[PDB]
Amino acid sequence: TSVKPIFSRDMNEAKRRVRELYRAWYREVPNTVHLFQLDISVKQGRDKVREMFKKNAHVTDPRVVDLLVIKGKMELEETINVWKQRTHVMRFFHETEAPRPKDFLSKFYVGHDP
Amino acid sequence: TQLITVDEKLDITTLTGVPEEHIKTRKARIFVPARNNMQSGVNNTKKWKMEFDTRERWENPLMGWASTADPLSNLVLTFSTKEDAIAFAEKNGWSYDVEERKVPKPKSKSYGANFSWNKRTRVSTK
Amino acid sequence: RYPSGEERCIACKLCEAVCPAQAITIEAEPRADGSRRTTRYDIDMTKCIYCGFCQEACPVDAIVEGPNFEFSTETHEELLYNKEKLLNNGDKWEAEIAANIQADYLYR
Amino acid sequence: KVDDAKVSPPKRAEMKTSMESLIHHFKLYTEGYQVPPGATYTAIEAPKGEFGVY
Amino acid sequence: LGLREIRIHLCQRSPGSQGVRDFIEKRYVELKKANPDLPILIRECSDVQPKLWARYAFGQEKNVSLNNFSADQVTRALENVLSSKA
Amino acid sequence: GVRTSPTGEKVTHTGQVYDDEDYRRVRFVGRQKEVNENFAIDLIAEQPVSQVGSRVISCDGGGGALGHPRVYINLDKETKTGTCGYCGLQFRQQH
Amino acid sequence: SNLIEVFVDGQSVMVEPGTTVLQACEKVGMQIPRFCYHERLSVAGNCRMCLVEIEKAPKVVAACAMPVMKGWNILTNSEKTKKAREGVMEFLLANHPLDCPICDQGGECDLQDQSMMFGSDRSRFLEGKRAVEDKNIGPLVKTIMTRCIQCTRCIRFASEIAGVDDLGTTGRGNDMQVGTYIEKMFMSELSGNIIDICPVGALTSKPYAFTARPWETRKTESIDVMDAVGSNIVVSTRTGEVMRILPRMHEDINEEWISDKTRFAYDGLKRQRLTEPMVRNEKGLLTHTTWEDALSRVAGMLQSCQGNDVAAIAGGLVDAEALIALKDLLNRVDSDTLCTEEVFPTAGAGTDLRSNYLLNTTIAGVEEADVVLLVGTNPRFEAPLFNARIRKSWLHNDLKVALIGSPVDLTYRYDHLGDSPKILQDIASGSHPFSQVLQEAKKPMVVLGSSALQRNDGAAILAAVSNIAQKIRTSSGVTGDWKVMNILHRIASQVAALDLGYKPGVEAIRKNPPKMLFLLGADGGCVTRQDLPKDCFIVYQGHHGDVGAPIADVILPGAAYTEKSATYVNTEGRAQQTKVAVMPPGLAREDWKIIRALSEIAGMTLPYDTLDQVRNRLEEVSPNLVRYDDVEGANYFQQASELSKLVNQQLLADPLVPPQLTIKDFYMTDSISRASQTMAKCVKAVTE
Amino acid sequence: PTVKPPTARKFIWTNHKFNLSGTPQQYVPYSTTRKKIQEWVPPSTPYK
Amino acid sequence: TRPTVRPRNDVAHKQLSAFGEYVAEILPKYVQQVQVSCFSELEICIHPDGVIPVLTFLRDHSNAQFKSLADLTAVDIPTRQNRFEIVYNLLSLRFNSRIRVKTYTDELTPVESSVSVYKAANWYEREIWDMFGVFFANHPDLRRILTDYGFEGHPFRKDFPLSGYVELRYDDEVKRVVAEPVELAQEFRKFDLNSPWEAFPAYRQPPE
Ligand code: SF4
Ligand code: SF4
Ligand code: SF4
Ligand code: SF4
Ligand code: FES
Ligand SMILES: [K+]
Ligand SMILES: [Zn+2]
Repeated sequence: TSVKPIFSRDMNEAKRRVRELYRAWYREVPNTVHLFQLDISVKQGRDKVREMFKKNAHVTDPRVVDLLVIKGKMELEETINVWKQRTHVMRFFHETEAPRPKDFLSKFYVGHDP
Repeated sequence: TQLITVDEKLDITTLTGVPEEHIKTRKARIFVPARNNMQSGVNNTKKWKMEFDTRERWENPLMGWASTADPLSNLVLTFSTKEDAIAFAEKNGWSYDVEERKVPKPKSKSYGANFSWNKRTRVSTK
Repeated sequence: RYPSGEERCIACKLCEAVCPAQAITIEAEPRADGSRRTTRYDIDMTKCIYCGFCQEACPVDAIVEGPNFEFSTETHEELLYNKEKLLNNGDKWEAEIAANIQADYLYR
Repeated sequence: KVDDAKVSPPKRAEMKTSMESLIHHFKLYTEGYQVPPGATYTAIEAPKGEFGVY
Repeated sequence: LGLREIRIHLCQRSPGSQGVRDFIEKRYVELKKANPDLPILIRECSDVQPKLWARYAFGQEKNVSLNNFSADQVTRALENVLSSKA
Repeated sequence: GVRTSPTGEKVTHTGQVYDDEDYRRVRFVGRQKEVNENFAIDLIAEQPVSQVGSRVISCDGGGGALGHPRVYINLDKETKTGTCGYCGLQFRQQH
Repeated sequence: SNLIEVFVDGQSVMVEPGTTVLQACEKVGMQIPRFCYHERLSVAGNCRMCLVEIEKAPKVVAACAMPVMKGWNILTNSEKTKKAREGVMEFLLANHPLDCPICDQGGECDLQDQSMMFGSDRSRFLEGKRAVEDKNIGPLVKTIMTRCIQCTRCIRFASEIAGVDDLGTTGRGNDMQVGTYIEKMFMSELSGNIIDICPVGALTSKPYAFTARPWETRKTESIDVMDAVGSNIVVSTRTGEVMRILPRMHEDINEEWISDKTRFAYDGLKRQRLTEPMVRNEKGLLTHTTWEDALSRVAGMLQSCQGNDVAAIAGGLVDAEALIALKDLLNRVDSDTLCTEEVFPTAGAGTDLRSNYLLNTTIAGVEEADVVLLVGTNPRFEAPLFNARIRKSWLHNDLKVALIGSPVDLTYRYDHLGDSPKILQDIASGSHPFSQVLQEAKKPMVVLGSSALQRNDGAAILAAVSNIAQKIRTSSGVTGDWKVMNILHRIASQVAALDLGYKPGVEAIRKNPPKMLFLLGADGGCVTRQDLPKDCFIVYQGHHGDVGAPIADVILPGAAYTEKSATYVNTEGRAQQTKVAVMPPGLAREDWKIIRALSEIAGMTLPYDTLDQVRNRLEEVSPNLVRYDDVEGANYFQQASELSKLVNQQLLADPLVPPQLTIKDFYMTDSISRASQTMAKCVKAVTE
Repeated sequence: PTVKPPTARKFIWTNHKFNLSGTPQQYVPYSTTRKKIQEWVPPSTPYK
Repeated sequence: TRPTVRPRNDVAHKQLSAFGEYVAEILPKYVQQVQVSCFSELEICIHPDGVIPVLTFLRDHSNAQFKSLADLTAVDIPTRQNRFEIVYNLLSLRFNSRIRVKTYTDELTPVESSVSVYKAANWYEREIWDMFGVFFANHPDLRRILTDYGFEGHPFRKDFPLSGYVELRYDDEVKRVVAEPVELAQEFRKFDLNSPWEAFPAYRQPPE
């Protein structure tokens, strides 16, 4: 069961890295709002950041969360410089996809999918 | 020692990039594929396969082609043993159904049985 | 077509099995006189790469790649040829396709 | 072409006459030949340099 | 309101259902002679735990565990089910 | 031999024709439906049956290498004519 | 141990005495090519492809027939073995026609595959080929005898499995033709399976002809629902359209065979379908409407009913999920009047114990029996593969078969005891010699057909057969692990309905007529509107409109067995699950989804949302409905036979006759087959 | 073609047509297959 | 076997076997398997922990001098517990030869980057991070190199489907290129082309 760690020896260093990444993203959001000329508020971007951080909140593996931190740092580097376009940044906000049916009755009405 | 102790189960569900709709609603099937009865070869029934359930395929309004919206429609995975397939299944968080391998029962062939003296296995003709 | 009016294809599906871009769609059923003939033969010209695998995998010289190249359209769906368009193209360019095949059939 | 008809397709005149030629033409233009298992790396001198296929 | 059907799930090999099986071999037929209109479905399974299901009116299903229960215990449980009707 | 549907649409040799209530006929209004007026069944029905004096016959479709693969047709039955699988030409023993 | 040592390519292996070279090479792992050999047919050895070389011996031996001895080394990859294979296949392909592009076997042809594998690369034949005159053997099997290679699997299948003895070889030399010598139709239960075991394209499937190609068809492993045998099948589809149905190899049920109805009911499965929900208008005609409107009308009718005012009749092709969903929905309004079209006698032990309505031994148990007594059944048309297993045991294990009922043709010679049911009373008393025959039998077997329980005295017949079985089992030399009492079912949705606590028979509905009725594809016509009261809200849920749909107020389109993942229990209690091959057409949905949505609309929401939760509910009702491909034993025969003696039902004097006597009545049974054109063509062929 | 004319056939067009794209005589794609599933038409008589 | 069968080179086979024994006996700590193919190619399957001490040896030893890195590759085989197979191809200009070094890793365990050995790998293994997810520890700049900027998932993994989970189209309401779930107008028709008969008896695996 002995494996090779990536960055964190246990959960504490990994969640510290998560905390630092969240601080960096929260500092970075107003700059990406200003430079990309987005039509959204800063609070909307920060709550989207919080939603994306809480999406992966069930991970209890140091290597998986280390890889998640690495990918988050990569995305932060890609959005500090303007390598993402307005489309790439705005793709986190699904503005063109209609909300799918949620309950059983509407899903029964609209198709065969479970 | 440069090694750590990890006791939790494997979970690569958050790293593969698959949306959750194609994770919590899919039902994989792990099975040895059935031999084609029109042929006689048995080389296609050697390796275990992982397949997914069939979703909706409809007809195109213009040309009548088979339009689909299922990204995993043509995903067949090959595994040497059942345990490797089941480990790949639970690694990615897919609910699975496992079918046992159906090895054919050996017979007792006899060419002399076609020419018996007091039995019913006499061939009518040849 | 054969030199009696009968179309050459007998729906063997070699061309759609050898087409690398999957541009050929074939659906067949037995017709009135019990002959193995196609019912749907669709070639997507926007999928086709124009490499001549279908014209060289055809056992009865049915599908051919004619010499015409001035057929650009103004609409996307006009480049989605069904069986009727291909048969009309064959009847339009048979007088050239037969001569080209007679010229080049000894190299195959 | 190579004279191995299980790799290269036969001549079109032989395909319409012989039986084994037609069978090999069918199985080559539907399924394709079977390559023995293994891995290789073949490199040539393309005009841009070493062009390799693994 | 009252009883509608009884379901007994048991096992054929494991000893945990053994006394339950004792019931089916000793105190069933006369029990079936006392309730001619009560469907008592007996289901055997290869590796199931002993179980007793009671269905009342309007789909009220109640569950009773019968693991390592002797003939007297499962008999008393069945009398409680029959005489409860709740 | 192309028949005309009651809506005015033409019917292909396959038999495909859009229904009266089918909306997809909006693709044909202001334009034309491309059909071929040379039906293969009617043209192959005009070919005469060839009388030959052999029990079996060999057919290649004509032209040699420009035709279909060569096949052998048995003509033992006298009630019906043996037909080529590819070309559709029919032969008959004259006896 | 009598295992002896042999060598395959220098590798040592153990074999039993009497083992062929082919089986030993298969045990090592080498598949010797073969054309005429079959593991389920007699050894013929008339193709010479399997010629393998034994070392230190100046001759090649036929591996499909040569019995091995000790010390043999088998060279499966030497030079002269390959030379023999190449010469034999050059001879085989010398006279073969150039029909590959116009052949349905192309892409799945054994001759093409081993020509690529073991054959040569060119043809030295510079002569003229032969041309065989074609034959007609029916509208199912298309015959082109120019492509036949004279492998004689036709003759062995029709002589040892189908038992027809109508196929043979006429001629001598290169002009020998495999046929029937006269205009005779090869009509049988298993007449399609020759298409499975023809290595060339000589025998093809006429409905499937010129439609698809084997390399572009997706194969989905599913379960047949056409009868109660529960045949494992493979549905080959192509872009959302079902093309063909092939057998699956299951050694316990349908080894590699299927009946003709299973193979050829798909074209009727895609005809006369229900696509949208219809409701009655102000003129009493069915007009199309939305799902919400029809479900709201049905829920509004259901809300006003309570107690005995709502009932249900189950069809013959219903899964356990839909059955348990309808049972829960009707239990929410306190209605236990759930019925099935087929009748099973409930007087006595009833459907409480699982011993008295199951084929308790196995399908394969006929391989262990020595005396089999068939009472009031025609197993050739009701369970064709069970009859095939009986014939296999009769031919190989020298089984003794006796029949009570009409003297029908079962393709083997049995002992007809007469059609009088009172003859059964003679076995339970001992005045008949067959009582002594059963007493001296070590592993006896008594099979009672489900069609004999449809009569008025089904309880009396069941009591008599149970008395016979208990007299035999407790007085003869039976071990105690053996199961004698067996019942052969004919409805796929029968055992699963009985395990869920349904009431078999519609006499409970006739006793107290309901105000609204539920039909789960019950097309038998057992209940009509004349028996029902004046204003009956009949709701039909199914896929084909045959009998119950013209009399229905609301039609709810359901899904077929190829369009949903569904649980079916065969006649021996073995649960199996089908898979989704295609999707239901139009607005048709899954049946349990319809019932659960109806409960959701009505304010009586059921506690399951996905298929797995419904399966957990199924396991709650009965566990053996979720253990797939696992036969569960059913004990306590003594208690059922003791309870059966209380009700002294009296046998009628009428003789026992089945509903199917000839080949005409087999093809059109239920709504799937009655809406088929191939079955109609088969009926038209056998009538003339 | 004045000295080497092509072989004449019955099906070859006698009137050549140029590129018809953008004209009312342009090609329009459509499916060339019949309907697969045949629906169940309800009876036109009430159950009364 | 003269005009059709490819000629066999035995001197190169013997030399490569001798050099494989040489490499295996020089480095017994990291070298696990050494094999020579039938067309005279040498494969050295090694431990991942010896990615660096092996390669520099082949870069710096006087008898190897494999100064060129031709190709760096990764192979995804899902049937193993270590599904990723990283393969280095080395070219020696001095001795005019080619060698192949293979190693294994799974999704989570990182492997040491060889940017201190060959700098071309500075891009090459970065490409692997874009398409297989194998994280290369101690890299100067590791990011995506071929896929889209907002792309999620590694496309060259075998469990990743052919078509992606998203597609791009222009929307005039938001005046932007938007990503939507994929809906193919015609499905990619999967063909079953495997022959059911055994082809090569020399590669016949023994049964279980
Ligand atoms: S020429 Fe076009 S249609 Fe023909 S095989 Fe090539 S890509 Fe396909
Ligand atoms: S066009 Fe030629 S290759 Fe294609 S299906 Fe027709 S006969 Fe076969
Ligand atoms: S049976 Fe096989 S070899 Fe013969 S024509 Fe058909 S595909 Fe070709
Ligand atoms: S028709 Fe087919 S199965 Fe019958 S003898 Fe000929 S090759 Fe064998
Ligand atoms: S398989 Fe043995 S001779 Fe045919
Ligand atoms: K066949
Ligand atoms: Zn011809």
